[PDB]
Amino acid sequence: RIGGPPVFMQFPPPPPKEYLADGTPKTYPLHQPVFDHGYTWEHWYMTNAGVFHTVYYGEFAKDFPWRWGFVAEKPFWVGAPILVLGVLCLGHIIQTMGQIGVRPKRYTPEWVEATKERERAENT
Amino acid sequence: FYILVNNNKRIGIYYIKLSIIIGILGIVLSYIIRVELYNSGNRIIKYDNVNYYNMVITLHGLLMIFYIIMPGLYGGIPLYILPILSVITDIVLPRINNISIIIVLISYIVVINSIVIEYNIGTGWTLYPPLSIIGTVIVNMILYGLIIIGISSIISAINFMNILIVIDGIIYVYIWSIIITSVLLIISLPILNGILLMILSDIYFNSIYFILNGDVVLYQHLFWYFGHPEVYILILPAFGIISIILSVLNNKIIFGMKSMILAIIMISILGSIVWAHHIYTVGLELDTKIYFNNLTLIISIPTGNKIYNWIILYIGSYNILYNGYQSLIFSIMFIIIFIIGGITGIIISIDIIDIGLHDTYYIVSHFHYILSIGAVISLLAGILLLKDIIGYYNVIIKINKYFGLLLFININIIFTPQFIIGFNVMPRRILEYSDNIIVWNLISSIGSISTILILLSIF
Amino acid sequence: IYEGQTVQESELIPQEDDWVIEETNFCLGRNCYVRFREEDDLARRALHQMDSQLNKMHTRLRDGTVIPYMSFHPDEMVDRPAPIHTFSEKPLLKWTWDETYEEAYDD
Amino acid sequence: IDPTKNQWRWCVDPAWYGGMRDKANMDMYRLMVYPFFGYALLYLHSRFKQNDKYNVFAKWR
Amino acid sequence: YRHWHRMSEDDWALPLDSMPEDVKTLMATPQTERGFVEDYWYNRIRGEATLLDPEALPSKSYIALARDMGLQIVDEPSSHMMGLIELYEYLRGASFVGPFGTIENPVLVPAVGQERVVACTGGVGDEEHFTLWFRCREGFMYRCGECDQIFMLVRLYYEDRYWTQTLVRDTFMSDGDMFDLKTLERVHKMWNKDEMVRWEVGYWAQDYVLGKGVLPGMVEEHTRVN
Amino acid sequence: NLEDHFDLAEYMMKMHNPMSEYLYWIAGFVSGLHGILPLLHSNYYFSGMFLPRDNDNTQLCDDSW
Amino acid sequence: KSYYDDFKDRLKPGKYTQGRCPQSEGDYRQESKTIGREHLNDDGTRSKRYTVKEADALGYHYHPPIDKKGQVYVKGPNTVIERGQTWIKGYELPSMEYTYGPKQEDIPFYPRVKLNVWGNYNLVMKVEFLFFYLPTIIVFGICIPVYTINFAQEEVIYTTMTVKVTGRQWYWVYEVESPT
Amino acid sequence: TWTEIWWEHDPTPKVAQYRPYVCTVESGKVYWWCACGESKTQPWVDGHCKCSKREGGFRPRRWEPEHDGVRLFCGCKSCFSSPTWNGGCFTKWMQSNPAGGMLYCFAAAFGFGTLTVYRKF
Amino acid sequence: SWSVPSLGIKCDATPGRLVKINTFIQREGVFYGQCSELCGTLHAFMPIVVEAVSPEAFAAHAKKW
Ligand SMILES: CCCCCCCCCCCCCCCCCC(=O)OC[C@H](COP(=O)([O-])OCC(O)COP(=O)([O-])OC[C@@H](COC(=O)CCCCCCCCCCCCCCCCC)OC(=O)CCCCCCCCCCCCCCCCC)OC(=O)CCCCCCCCCCCCCCCCC
Ligand code: HEA
Ligand code: HEA
Ligand code: CUA
Ligand SMILES: [O-][O-]
Ligand SMILES: [Cu+2]
Ligand SMILES: [K+]
Ligand SMILES: [Mg+2]
Ligand SMILES: [Zn+2]
Ligand SMILES: [Zn+2]
Ligand SMILES: [Zn+2]
Repeated sequence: RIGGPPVFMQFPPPPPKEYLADGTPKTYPLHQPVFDHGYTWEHWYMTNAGVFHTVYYGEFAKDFPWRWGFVAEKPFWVGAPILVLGVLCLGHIIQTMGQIGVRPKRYTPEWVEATKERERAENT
Repeated sequence: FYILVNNNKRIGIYYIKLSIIIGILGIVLSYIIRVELYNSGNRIIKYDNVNYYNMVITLHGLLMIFYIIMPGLYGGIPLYILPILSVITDIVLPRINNISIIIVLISYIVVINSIVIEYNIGTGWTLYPPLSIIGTVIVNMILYGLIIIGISSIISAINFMNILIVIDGIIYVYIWSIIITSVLLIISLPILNGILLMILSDIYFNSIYFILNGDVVLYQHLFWYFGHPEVYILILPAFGIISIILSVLNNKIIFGMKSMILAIIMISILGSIVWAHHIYTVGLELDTKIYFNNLTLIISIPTGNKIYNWIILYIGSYNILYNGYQSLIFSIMFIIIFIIGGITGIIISIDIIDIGLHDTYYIVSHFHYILSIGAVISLLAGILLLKDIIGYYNVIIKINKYFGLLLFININIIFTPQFIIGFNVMPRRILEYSDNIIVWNLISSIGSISTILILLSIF
Repeated sequence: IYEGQTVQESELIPQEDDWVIEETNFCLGRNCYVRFREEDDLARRALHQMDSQLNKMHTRLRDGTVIPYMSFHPDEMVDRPAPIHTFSEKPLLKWTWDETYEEAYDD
Repeated sequence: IDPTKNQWRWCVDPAWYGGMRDKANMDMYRLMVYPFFGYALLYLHSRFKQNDKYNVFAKWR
Repeated sequence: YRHWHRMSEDDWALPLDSMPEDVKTLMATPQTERGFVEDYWYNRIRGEATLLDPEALPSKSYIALARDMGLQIVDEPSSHMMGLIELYEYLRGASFVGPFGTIENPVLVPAVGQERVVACTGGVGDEEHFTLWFRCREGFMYRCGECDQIFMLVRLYYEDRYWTQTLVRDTFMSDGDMFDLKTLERVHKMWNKDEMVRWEVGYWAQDYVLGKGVLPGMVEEHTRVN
Repeated sequence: NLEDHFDLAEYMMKMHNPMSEYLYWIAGFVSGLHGILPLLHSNYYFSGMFLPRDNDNTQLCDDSW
Repeated sequence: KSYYDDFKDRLKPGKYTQGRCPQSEGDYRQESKTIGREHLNDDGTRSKRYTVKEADALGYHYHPPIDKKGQVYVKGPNTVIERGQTWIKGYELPSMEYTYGPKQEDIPFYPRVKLNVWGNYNLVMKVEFLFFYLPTIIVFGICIPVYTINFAQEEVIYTTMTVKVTGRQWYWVYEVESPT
Repeated sequence: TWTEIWWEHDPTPKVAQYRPYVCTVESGKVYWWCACGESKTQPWVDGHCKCSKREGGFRPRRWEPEHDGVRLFCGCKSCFSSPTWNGGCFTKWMQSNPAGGMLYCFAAAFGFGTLTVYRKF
Repeated sequence: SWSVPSLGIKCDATPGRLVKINTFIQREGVFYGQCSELCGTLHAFMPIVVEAVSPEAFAAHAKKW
């Protein structure tokens, strides 16, 4: 349809490049940090690249913060079991901080015996 | 611009973003519940403020269902890929798509504002009268939120139905999943609106439908006539995602595509006629109970066919491909988890078994395994599959075996013990309980704190 | 059900006794996060992203034809991340039939 | 009548086919944002006060 | 096409008020320099001038007659382009079905850009497979990984422009002898006399050549109120 | 334009201002506070304490603390 | 080998947190004054004037792209005539090392293989039948038990005593016949 | 049995061992696995077997561990997860000695039956 | 909702419906239950205690109380 929204248009050329006064190319913000740590592992994974192709995807330690570089360096079945227990222990610790020294009377031996008497009478 | 944008893909991102935000409030409420239930006594809620707990459980349920999982699986992933799957330039109704997300946000603000300003009382997310109609103004505010949410849901359903008129390719299984959910919404929402209006009439217009000589059981019929179709409006989009992920990642064409599609249609029709399995203990007639029990058990047939068709998709796939991707793990975990939830659903479907297990934490664990585990994981798996297309970053999820393992283990620590206390028995919607149920409640509570900690490791 | 294309024995007969199955690698290569140069501005980083699309890649066979990146669904056919306007030219789903008309041929 | 002189149909969104008139309507409603915030904030204060939520501390002092 | 909406009134003819008022320059403008409205009225004025002169039609060749009416004599180059244009337009709102593609005769995928998304469904019957989508970029002979169906991209590109009916007419049509205004006047007097106008377009056109307002009733015709 | 090809181009090209991310996280944090702050306020309103002491609604031993 | 060392040089560690100096040291919020960059800020992001305040979709800076002849600029293909034939050479994407960084060597081999399809139509049809009717059998196996237990609850019994139970907020009232 | 009775156009390996080879492997190092069973540096290609000489369709199988550790490797040369072991070595052995296979399977099932019955009962 | 798990009873106490439930206790004891329908603030604080005694004992109790 003459004068309608074009099906295809070519991109205009990009705006002029900016140099610094000394000739250094002007750099712009980039959120791709080079984290500082001693880990240098490189993990590669065969990945689906459609139906008939694959791609060898690599993860580099320097692309990740220290915490992940440390964890991802160890064997999974060395870390995983320790982490599982640790998280569970921490949860219990957190839930015990608010009840330190709490001693309800219904958990004393005297109350425990009285319930046994009630159960005997009621054949519970 | 930000709020003015009509781009269907941008709006899809907004839906996911808002679901995570509102989700933070949802998870916080869940932590309050589990903390309280850690032992017997009062832990974080005073005995004089027990009304707050009733409000916490009510808002938890409502927010997670209508403001988090539904906006995420029926608004987020659908608005981003459906027009692409349909090889169409954009969504049929651009302006309607914009207002729908704005409506969801505005209804969320109303709800949370009502927490802050109104007296905090609760009546469950099922808003049973007469309790719902003898409450304070916070109930009125919640009703406004639901009605407003209903407007967004119906207009979004209209939007997806119009794709049939413009689709330029083949209706894939996922597209069929959304269309049928849209049909379920168009047929169920108008009934919900009517019963909600009657709740308002009794709250605000001196109506007498829910006082003596008026049957309160009437509400439960009309509510659950929408209620159960809602649980399938929340699961069917998840099924559609699972089909795409398994076929794509395993490089295998969907097996029994037409049976998958006809299974989704069947689940919808059946799901529209089985609502009274939520009303087994009211005292319905013997023949009604037998009809509903019979038809409820039938839903397993079409649901079972889909499960087995998924299994053969993963079977036989090439070994060279790395299988530790988070999206693939979540998709597989869904099959393993959904079977647990569904089987327990069949158990509760037997009404005589249900007499013992109604209003107990067995029901909780049942719908958590499907929603809190299955639906959440399906939404995560779908977003993860579209990470390159969506383009988000600054998270460590795509390849994180620790996150998947820890999540699976700890989520089961929360809800598996809730099946046990269902035969103990521990009623639902309670905060205090007998001292002999502490062990299992404590174990589940330890599971809840742990799951939250694992949510921090993704960043 | 689909079980592949049908093969006649005549089509399995080689023209040489040394013919074997071509060993061409269909792994596209080693990849990672797309790495932008700091010097590049927003426009030039857009060009960089457009040049890293896996769905624009292919494998060339011994006879010069190329097998492209293919997907079951069109979701994998748009640029990653998805641009604002994707399918300006309507994607064409090609159907095959045995019907023909004389106008298409010449003697 | 010349087909190539109507490109504003797709170059400009329909909501702003009216030029300054349509831009003015949007701008006028934009001016009402903060007045709305004050009005809405007042309603929250009204409910908060009527529920005696300001006397939380004075109640027990 | 089925995807087009209803014919406009303009699709049949244009109002005489859209005739350019500088007819003298209009009839001397080269075709490449005439816009859509100018080209419409150049062809209509010149075409109707020859058609409304019966005594000269039998001695006029089809080559000359077609030129006067503005019709392009067809040839293999222009036919190819026009055909591929109409095939592109048809595929905008129609299905894409045809014979199985081979190296000798690849599936032809028309496009304006350098790429078009295409799906292969395989052969007929049991040879049909699930949709395999691929991006068809120019300069490569694509082969489906499943059925070995050969595809190829055809680009409607000519000299920094895509193919349009206007482009085809400009590139291949050649302007003939310059239109003579004497013919316009001669035919005008033939069908327009004594307050009877049987060539309205030639009455308006002659008026403009005269300077606008010269012929009887034309000042009243050009005087509007809003 | 090349800058307009991608939706949310600044974020996708990794040039966005970090404040946008901070606001998103802050918004989520505020949403979470809507469950905790009214809990504290309501507890004090009906009891006089912001949070209870575990099992302070039950009989406690003399040495309980 | 370590592939990261190949493109270590390209990745120079950063100096500023989030890649920007304090606004005081350099005002990245202002529009750039560089010619041809009026639509960009100093840091390279699009300016609010270009995208919001004077967005072209709202009628600002009206400039129709299409020309009089209904044409727009289109870049042609790379044509190479040869062997009595006009050929088009397709544009090949740059090496993935340039765009991603890793050196494209020692790539693992993933051969071409046609789709992994399930065969033996007769066998497959029987499995699909079982995928549907094995659950159907189980449901039928529960149906009879369900009817019986439902009938059992709703059985007319010769009850000899009645206890009336009323539920109130929040206690249970019980009414029982008193011995005569 | 795909190579034995179904398809005669894929290379057929020789069984080096009906038991996996235990080897210590290091992350960031590439290993080459013998797919013909005739290498004298099992489980690796020795430079003189069919795989090394690219003879008869045999090629070395590239493999790389994600983490350091001890990994099991296929000796039967037919495991589905080759080069890694998943139990196919035992399965292929049962095909070659079906009487022995029954003995082991009965013994394994006998133990499993006793333990599960003893605990549940 | 009147729930006594040991007696296999869970009947909703709905206004307007007087639901009939038949039971036959086989052993003596005390069977504890709780309200099973969210009923307001103290839904968790209205338990259901039923004690089954011998018929001779029940008659004496009823005669005195
Ligand atoms: C479940 C959780 C875990 C999930 C784990 C799994 C996740 C899997 C992955 C999921 C991925 C989903 C898809 C992601 C797609 C992302 C696309 C994207 O980035 O779009 C670009 C989009 C915008 O980028 P852009 O294109 O550059 O936008 C430029 C702007 O439009 C224009 O720039 P501008 O600078 O001109 O912007 C205007 C700016 C101007 O801003 C400024 O000037 C800011 C100045 C500083 C203010 C800072 C806050 C101050 C707060 C003070 C509080 C004081 C309290 C005092 C208390 C005293 C008590 C005594 O803003 C405004 O003017 C309006 C701001 C409104 C929004 C913020 C509202 C905050 C809360 C307000 C609450 C109010 C309550 C009132 C109650 C009243 C009751 C009466 O990005 C964002 O908006 C940020 C997204 C960041 C996250 C992306 C996802 C990453 C992956 C997930 C990470 C995990 C997240 C977990 C949830 C959060 C947990 C907390
Ligand atoms: C998406 C969420 C979801 C899903 C999918 C389901 C699915 C099912 N639910 Fe639902 N359900 C809820 C969410 C969900 N439910 C919620 C949230 C509540 C409580 C609301 C409230 O009370 O407040 C609830 C409550 C609920 C009850 C009420 C119990 C009570 O109130 O005491 C019952 C009982 O009939 C029930 C039954 C079922 C059944 C029979 C299915 C079926 O869909 C399950 C089908 C799946 C399978 C059966 C497994 C897969 C199939 C096979 C493996 C084939 C082989 C199996 C067989 C042959 C049996 N559900
Ligand atoms: C889909 C809805 C949903 C979800 C996710 C959850 C999640 C959880 N729920 Fe759920 N819950 C309900 C819906 C949901 N719940 C409903 C409807 C009720 C009944 C209401 C009533 O009784 O009135 C209920 C009741 C309920 C109770 C009963 C309180 C009572 O009435 O006595 C308890 C505590 O035992 C509980 C705990 C939890 C926990 C610990 C989690 C989770 O925290 C477990 C851990 C999992 C996560 C923390 C991940 C969740 C993440 C997301 C949801 C965001 C996903 C977003 C994207 C992927 C973009 N829930
Ligand atoms: Cu009464 Cu609950
Ligand atoms: O609800 O099932
Ligand atoms: Cu239900
Ligand atoms: K408690
Ligand atoms: Mg109930
Ligand atoms: Zn094909
Ligand atoms: Zn070898
Ligand atoms: Zn082996």
